[PDB]
Amino acid sequence: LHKEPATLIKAIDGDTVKLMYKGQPMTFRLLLVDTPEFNEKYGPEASAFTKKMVENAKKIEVEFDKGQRTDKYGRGLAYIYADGKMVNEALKRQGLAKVAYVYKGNNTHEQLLRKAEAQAKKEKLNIWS
Ligand SMILES: Cc1cn([C@H]2C[C@@H](OP(=O)(O)O)[C@H](COP(=O)(O)O)O2)c(=O)[nH]c1=O
Ligand SMILES: [Ca+2]
Repeated sequence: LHKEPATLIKAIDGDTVKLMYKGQPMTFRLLLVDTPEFNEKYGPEASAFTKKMVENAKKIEVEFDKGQRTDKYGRGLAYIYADGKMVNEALKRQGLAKVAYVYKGNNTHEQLLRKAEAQAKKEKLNIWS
């Protein structure tokens, strides 16, 4: 697994972000993550979290896993890093996402993100409160 560069076009919600990738606008869905919808409990906190993290980054990198790169809606499937920090993980860590949509072949960071989740779940952060 390697990082590829991209530039923010637009924050969307807690687990989607519109990015410029290899010259094309592409909506990315975050691997292994499920944030609440913007109108559920902690949805706006999730959107705000991802938004701030992508908006402040000097460098946004896209990292595909070893499986499918595009979902059935045409969304890129990737781990996204904001100045070297993984948005996917930080959401788990902050208690603003649950680990979800784990398909074998696209799961390199499962343990890591479940670790973050475990610690968020320990502290009773946000959705675990
Ligand atoms: C995260 C992820 C989502 N998806 C698809 C499955 C969709 O299920 P449905 O067929 O039930 O819509 C899901 C919805 O994600 P959202 O959480 O963005 O709504 O997006 C994948 O196919 N692979 C993935 O890795
Ligand atoms: Ca969601």
